[PDB]
Amino acid sequence: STQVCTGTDMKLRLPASPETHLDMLRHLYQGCQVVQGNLELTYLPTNASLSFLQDIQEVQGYVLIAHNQVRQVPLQRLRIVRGTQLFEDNYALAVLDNGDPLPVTGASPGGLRELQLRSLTEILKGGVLIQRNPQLCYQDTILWKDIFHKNNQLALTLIDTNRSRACHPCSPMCKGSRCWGESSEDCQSLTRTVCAGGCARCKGPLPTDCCHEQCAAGCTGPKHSDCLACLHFNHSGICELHCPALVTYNTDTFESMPNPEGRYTFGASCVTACPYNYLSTDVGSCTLVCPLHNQEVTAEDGTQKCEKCSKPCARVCYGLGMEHLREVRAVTSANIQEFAGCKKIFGSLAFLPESFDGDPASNTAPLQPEQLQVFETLEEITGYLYISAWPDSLPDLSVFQNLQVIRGRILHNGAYSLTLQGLGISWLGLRSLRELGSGLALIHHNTHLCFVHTVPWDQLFRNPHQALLHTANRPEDECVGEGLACHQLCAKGHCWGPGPTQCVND
Ligand SMILES: *[C@@H]1O[C@H](CO)[C@@H](O[C@@H]2O[C@H](CO)[C@@H](O)[C@H](O)[C@H]2NC(C)=O)[C@H](O)[C@H]1NC(C)=O
Ligand SMILES: *[C@@H]1O[C@H](CO)[C@@H](O)[C@H](O)[C@H]1NC(C)=O
Ligand SMILES: *[C@@H]1O[C@H](CO)[C@@H](O)[C@H](O)[C@H]1NC(C)=O
Repeated sequence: STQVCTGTDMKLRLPASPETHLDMLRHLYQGCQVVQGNLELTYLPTNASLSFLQDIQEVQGYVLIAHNQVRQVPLQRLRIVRGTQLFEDNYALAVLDNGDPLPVTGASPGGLRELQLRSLTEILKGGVLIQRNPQLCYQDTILWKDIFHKNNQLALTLIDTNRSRACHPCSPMCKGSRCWGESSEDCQSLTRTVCAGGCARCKGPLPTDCCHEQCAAGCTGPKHSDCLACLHFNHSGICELHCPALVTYNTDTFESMPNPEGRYTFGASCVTACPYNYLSTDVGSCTLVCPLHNQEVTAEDGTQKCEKCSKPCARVCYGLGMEHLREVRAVTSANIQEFAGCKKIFGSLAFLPESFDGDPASNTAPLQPEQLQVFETLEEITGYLYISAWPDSLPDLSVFQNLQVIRGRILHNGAYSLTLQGLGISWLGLRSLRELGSGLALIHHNTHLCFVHTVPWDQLFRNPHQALLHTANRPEDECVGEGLACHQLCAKGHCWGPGPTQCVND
């Protein structure tokens, strides 16, 4: 079971499916406490209920809140933003264009009114960017320097105050007129700028109130167990600079010996075993991508480790986002052949309009339906599969009929492992697909698409945060109306298409 979830990576990109965007976020963050990656709350309408964000305590990446009409984003328990990643490379926190502009009295103007990040006492790396927020107050009465960590090398700020309404003053309870909102419970609590000795964080003014060095954001007691957050690692209750290595060395021989107290690194914590879908490494870490020349090794049970493949190392098929294809945003005639005979692909596959439109300027001839037969041997994709264009002549995605797993170690917009949109396909035909390691599935605006409801999607997912988002595909009544359905021989009514070849799970 998990208290950890993953953020997204969409930046300011428009959600392709406004009708399911919120449902995605909800699935993504509900019950979540620690957000690996980034917390991006964008393009939300004024009627958006965001209560599912109430348990978020820390965000490993950055926090983006932009282009929303909603009036409040309940992040009252967000204690720390590590900023392992930054918006525009500088900000750990970015609040942009949240308000309609850039029968009045009736409808209360849309837009964020107050931040209310009353628990946010720590930004390890990165700055604060707040711009064009018409109904926003108090952002200027906050002592950001206190929030920024001492070692924060990017304690930069860019706060806009041009408001479009008048602000009521902070509650009388707030000491130096510093608050996140009008409430008496929004007084900014300082934990750095008001400390004794020279300690980074503290509970009060007294030298005894100082927090343990390994703490971050704050503390209740003076012990390294009274931290509100761990600056580096939570080791089963105590914050430490590093975890216990997996091996102990011999004093004279210096020969490895397993360590009963050994733990891998996963986010800001020391764990005994890496969680599902992650890779265990030589260096005792939990990662989605292996070391220099080290490569994946699938054990029977599924636990894929990373072994030394420094010197003797068999070549593999890298996909989009990896190695030379790291910046390529689509499969084209210029790279299609690189996948010939690839059983497994380390990276992702994405097909866009241009893929089949071809780019005459680069003399990259359009991709041909027959060229797609290159993936017929493909059984695994460690990344994601994105398809926003497909040849009308082809009725399904049978070229991927032997695709068994899509780990989703890398997600589109950091959220979706499988995306099918604007296509002309009549059915999926992904007959061998038995798993989506992580990420959500998005299938929408596929007019002639049936056999979506016939797929046992729940069987493919592996964690509580996954689900299928779908809308605007061929109506189920029309499919059934045309008499379409799983072949009589399909055991439990489950199939990926029309024929007998499309049935599922016995
Ligand atoms: C470090 O991790 C431990 C878990 O090992 C956290 O302790 C949990 O705290 C919550 C709320 O205080 C309790 O509901 C759990 O029962 C605790 N689990 C255990 C076994 O201790 C601890 O809060 C974490 N410390 C920090 C600062 O992140
Ligand atoms: C939110 O706005 C959309 C705009 O299309 C509307 O369809 C929907 O009913 C609204 N939801 C609520 C909570 O009223
Ligand atoms: C605030 O308003 C002033 C005057 O209207 C304008 O010059 C300035 O660019 C605005 N700040 C921002 C960055 O929105």
